[PDB]
Amino acid sequence: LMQFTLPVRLCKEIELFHFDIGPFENMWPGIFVYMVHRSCGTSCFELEKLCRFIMSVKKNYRRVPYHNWKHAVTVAHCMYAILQNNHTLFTDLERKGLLIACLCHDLDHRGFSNSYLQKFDHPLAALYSTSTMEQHHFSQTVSILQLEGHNIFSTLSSSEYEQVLEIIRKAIIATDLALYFGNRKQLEEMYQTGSLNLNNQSHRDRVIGLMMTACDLCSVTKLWPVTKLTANDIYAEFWAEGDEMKKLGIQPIPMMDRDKKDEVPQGQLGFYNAVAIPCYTTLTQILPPTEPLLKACRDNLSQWEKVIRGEETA
Ligand SMILES: Cn1ncc(C(=O)N2CCOCC2)c1C(=O)Nc1ccn2cc(-c3ccccc3)nc2c1
Ligand SMILES: [Mg+2]
Ligand SMILES: [Zn+2]
Repeated sequence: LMQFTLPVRLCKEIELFHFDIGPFENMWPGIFVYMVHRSCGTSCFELEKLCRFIMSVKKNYRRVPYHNWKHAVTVAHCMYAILQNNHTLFTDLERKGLLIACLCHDLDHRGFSNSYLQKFDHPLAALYSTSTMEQHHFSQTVSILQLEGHNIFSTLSSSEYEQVLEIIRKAIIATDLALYFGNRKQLEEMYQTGSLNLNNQSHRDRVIGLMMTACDLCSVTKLWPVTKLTANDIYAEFWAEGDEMKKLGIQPIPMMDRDKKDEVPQGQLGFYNAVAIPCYTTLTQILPPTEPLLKACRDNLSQWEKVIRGEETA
């Protein structure tokens, strides 16, 4: 066999939840294959088909500040850390499906929200009335899988292929943050009444949904310098969208208005309190070994509070 290896520092640090994949774009495909080989197995995929698939996915991400190829591999790495620290809890098909779902989950993103596509009257909004971009990301995933020499699931039976594509579809749709609020509330009630049952497929779907949110938002779980610099890329996109809202004659929401730049630290505090902390809190309740995501999120909350008090500059 030809086994994938990483340099000593990457081999050690890739196992940490707060790993950053670095600025060398040409190393990310190898980092992804390494993670697939360790979390799934060296026999899960034909290396030639997987490599061809990876390079086609990369080509269908756009040169946008945040929703780019680096984001796809970063979200895949957070899923790798969750799977490796909870290895007894997931099925063979879920391992095969979830790293692929993460790599593909923002395919052909143009850096605009579902709200903007609706207000613009983009053709995608007519095709997909809810979770507009997320239905598009899944459609793009299916298109790539159906290219000649790209069927990475070719050894699966018809029924197994259908199951893994359903795992991928549900996981990608769950990254619509509008759906997260309802999903987390249901999981919180299920955990607190002790009704949560991982033998129940409808419950497994919700747990995978929350895992996808946790991976998608994982910038808030990095070390402070990574968290702060990633926020710059997020706002680059938000403020471009705000500009486009103003061109349509619509007042943008505060987070999309570049003239409100000085309110970002208080905006971050609001986001950590309303979304991030509850997300990682509920995930740690269901999957205790994901504790390091919540610890790092609480640490960054404390950093944004220091910025607000004028002890940190951003
Ligand atoms: C870090 N992080 N990681 C992922 C995401 C995220 O939400 N994504 C989904 C949309 O696609 C990008 C990722 C964020 C984030 O910063 N969210 C937010 C959420 C709400 N806000 C309100 C304000 C704000 C308010 C008033 C004035 C100025 C700013 N600023 C924010 C930032
Ligand atoms: Mg998305
Ligand atoms: Zn994303």
